[PDB]
Amino acid sequence: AFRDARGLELGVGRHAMAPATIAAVRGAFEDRNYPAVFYLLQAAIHGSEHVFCALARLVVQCITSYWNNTRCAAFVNDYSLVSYVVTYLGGDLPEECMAVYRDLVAHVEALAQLVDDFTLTGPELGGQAQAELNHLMRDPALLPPLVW
Amino acid sequence: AFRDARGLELGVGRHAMAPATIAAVRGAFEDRNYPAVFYLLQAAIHGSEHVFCALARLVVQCITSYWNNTRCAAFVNDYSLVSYVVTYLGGDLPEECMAVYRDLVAHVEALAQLVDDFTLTGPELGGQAQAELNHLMRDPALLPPLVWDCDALMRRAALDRHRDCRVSAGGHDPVYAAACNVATADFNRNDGQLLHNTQARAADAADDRPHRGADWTVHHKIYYYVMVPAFSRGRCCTAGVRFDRVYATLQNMVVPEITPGEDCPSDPVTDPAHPLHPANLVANTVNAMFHNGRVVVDGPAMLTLQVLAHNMAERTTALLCSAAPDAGANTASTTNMRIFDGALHAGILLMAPQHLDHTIQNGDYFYPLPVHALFAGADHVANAPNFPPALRDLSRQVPLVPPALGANYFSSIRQPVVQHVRESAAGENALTYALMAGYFKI
Amino acid sequence: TQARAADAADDRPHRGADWTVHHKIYYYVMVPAFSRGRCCTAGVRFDRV
Amino acid sequence: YLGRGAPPLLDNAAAVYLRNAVVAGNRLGPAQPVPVFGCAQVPRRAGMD
Amino acid sequence: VPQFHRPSTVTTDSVRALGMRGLVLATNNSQFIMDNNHPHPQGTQGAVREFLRGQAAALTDLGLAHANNTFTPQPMFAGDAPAAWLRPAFGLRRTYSPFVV
Amino acid sequence: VPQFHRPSTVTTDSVRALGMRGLVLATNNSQFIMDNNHPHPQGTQGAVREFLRGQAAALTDLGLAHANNTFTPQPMFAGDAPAAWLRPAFGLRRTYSPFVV
Amino acid sequence: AAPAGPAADMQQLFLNAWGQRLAHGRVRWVAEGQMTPEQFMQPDNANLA
Repeated sequence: AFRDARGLELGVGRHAMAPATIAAVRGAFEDRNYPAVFYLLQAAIHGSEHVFCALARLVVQCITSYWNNTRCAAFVNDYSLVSYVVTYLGGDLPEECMAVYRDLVAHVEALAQLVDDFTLTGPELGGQAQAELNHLMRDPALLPPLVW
Repeated sequence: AFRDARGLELGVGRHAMAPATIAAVRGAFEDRNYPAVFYLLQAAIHGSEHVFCALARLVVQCITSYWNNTRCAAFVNDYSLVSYVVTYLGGDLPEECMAVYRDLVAHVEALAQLVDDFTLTGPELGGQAQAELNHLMRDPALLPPLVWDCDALMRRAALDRHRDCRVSAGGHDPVYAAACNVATADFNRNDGQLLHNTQARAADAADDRPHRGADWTVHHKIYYYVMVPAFSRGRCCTAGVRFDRVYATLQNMVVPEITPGEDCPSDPVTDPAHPLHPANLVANTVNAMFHNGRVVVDGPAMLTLQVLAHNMAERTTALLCSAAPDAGANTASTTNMRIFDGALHAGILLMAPQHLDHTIQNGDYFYPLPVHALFAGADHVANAPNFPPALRDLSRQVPLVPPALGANYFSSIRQPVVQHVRESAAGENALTYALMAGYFKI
Repeated sequence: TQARAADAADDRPHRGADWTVHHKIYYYVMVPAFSRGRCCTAGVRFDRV
Repeated sequence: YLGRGAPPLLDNAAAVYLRNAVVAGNRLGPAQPVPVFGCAQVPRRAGMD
Repeated sequence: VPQFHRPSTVTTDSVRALGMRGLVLATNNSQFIMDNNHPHPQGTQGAVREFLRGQAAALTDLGLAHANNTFTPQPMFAGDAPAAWLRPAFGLRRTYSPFVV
Repeated sequence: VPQFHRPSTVTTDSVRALGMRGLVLATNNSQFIMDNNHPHPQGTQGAVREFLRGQAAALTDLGLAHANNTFTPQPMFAGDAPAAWLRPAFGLRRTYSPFVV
Repeated sequence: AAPAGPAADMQQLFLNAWGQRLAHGRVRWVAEGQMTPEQFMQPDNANLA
């Protein structure tokens, strides 16, 4: 209960997330029988430029079918694919589904600038930034759990 | 919060922007998969009436294709382009898409009536009327950050001598040119030649009189320095445009000849004679460029692009300008100190950072330039090659404006206006009043 | 993950240091919030895929 | 920082960066940095309320 | 005949004699190693200038290939009309669809 | 001729000579008792490696069976164009429907 | 600075001139922006004078 007040302490209006997206994404992780073709795809793209731009029409026809299906976002488990769908796949997808992907990537970028408002500018410390000695998620000491 | 309450002090109800029409504008500065075709036109029209009213069948088919996609406005970049769609494009856009454009021109004019409330009437001072000496945005000592003309310069050159008027142009004094041509252009000239291309018609060709009168510069100033930082929340800077390849793209055309017993191709998918049909999609064509951004254009509308031969232009030039404090504040204590303002000429403001599209190299079109501390890209300044690796630590924290366009102790808007944008909690309808009550002079 | 086949880099990492900051904040903050635990990672047998 | 007993951290780039940013311009911070054996001094306030 | 790997070859009459249907295809089928043995008389400066001047003449010929399909264009603005003292001048807000069967 | 109950039989040229229409059907009509009398020279390690190398060559032949139906593919990204000094390089965002009647 | 040369290569010529000078100390006016209005009154800044 104390940490949620701290979670509300930054929810003054730095960024909000739409409730239509949340009920779609909460479904998508709770989707039983999420079709295992997508799991087979996520191995096959590698999160790579050369594969995703080549297989771009298949990703559209899968998601548009899945958007006419259960009304949840697709490929939610991989961040790499989501940023690729935002930056490459244009007006093919119906944009009630696209507004979900807008409220994910912009939500991630708003999280990153929480740190920079809480750091004092100036000199490096050997050999890293002093904006980097505060937030663990910026350190290269960590790795992402799934690295392609 | 004190400034945001001040914005609510003028938020009695002079004018309000509709809340359903705000989200179309915020999405426009949030756009990824934002097609660079629109950016190419924003360099192509230049704000010329002759070019705009010629490309009207393209732009209406561009906006309708975009408004049916995003529920977000198009051509939000150039304010000259915004008002032209409001005035000289009628109701041939849909019923809802026009109402977004109705608000913005109303909201800019709504800010203009703040000044005439807060200025007392009375005689002039040497050498300008004293209803202008309160709000900095009406003074010609400022310049808009992106000026397509020499109108703001010529309103400035009439000002008296003992307040300084020196405006440098690439290390030269400005020289004008009426119009350019295909055989005239000569892009890489270094001299003080500037351009005046945007006219109503070619029969005018004037040099020393400004086109449309002095309030037209005020509407541009109110848009870029009040409206734009409120919506964009920092995040947007300007860019110089390589006119080498922008014209070299757009004149690539593939339109097949039509059987005389056949009608006009309308459907973009099933028609083989369609220009955006996949049989006519060849790399580095403009038919390839539209399909990159999901834009549906009719066949014979494509041949209207030939007007871009006549009204052409050249390089984005950096313009320092120098004025030392406006009248009524000139004292023997304060003569020597100057106020420098940066302003690009014929430039494009980038409305969103774009990195992950490797379908366009960084620097094929646009040379990004941070004019003012308001306009500094936190992303696309850092990732424009060549960038030193030790700076992308520090590039996010402070802006990287070069003092070839003015520094943050000399420029007329200092730094802490920019930080007030990022710490805003009152919403868009209160900030636009809040900045205007900041820009009044002391 | 290369923008074209002509790069083939080893000593050059691909896209800059902000890209790894985006991934970490997604998997460790966003992902456990939505799914309420309940996820796992899986070593994928690329043989049959 | 008057205490002198506890060991500092390793990097003198970082260990001095705190000591400048805590002492300056604190009221109780030492004026001249602490002597090797003796008691450090607190600067004389110009007036007392 | 233009040779796009040689900058001294490109002239306006060489570009204009090639059709815009085949102009793009000729560029897409050349080699991408620039020969420095054939310099343009203005270098890479005027060669880009020379190439732009060839395309603009070709597209006017492309409009003449569709001139049977398009209507005659009217002046866009006012101020340009022969009978101006008894009748005011109009411009056409070009929003229609020019097409001739 | 491949015999999928014998791991030493599968080669790339044996898989490629069988069509992908009949490749799946040949696997679905074999027995499922593996004969250990015929070991592959790399065992089950290289036999899976050998089987994957046969399918990829067959699907390129499957695209050649539909090569009359598909358009010529353009480069996906920028940075690959012959006339790169007078014209910028594009990529095609492959979203269209390649089909030839 | 006065605008020297063409502006098509202005900023790339800029950062190579100032690559050292940006990172030697802290920029004054930015760090005041993150000051609490009571912290700014304190002698922590030493830029009140």
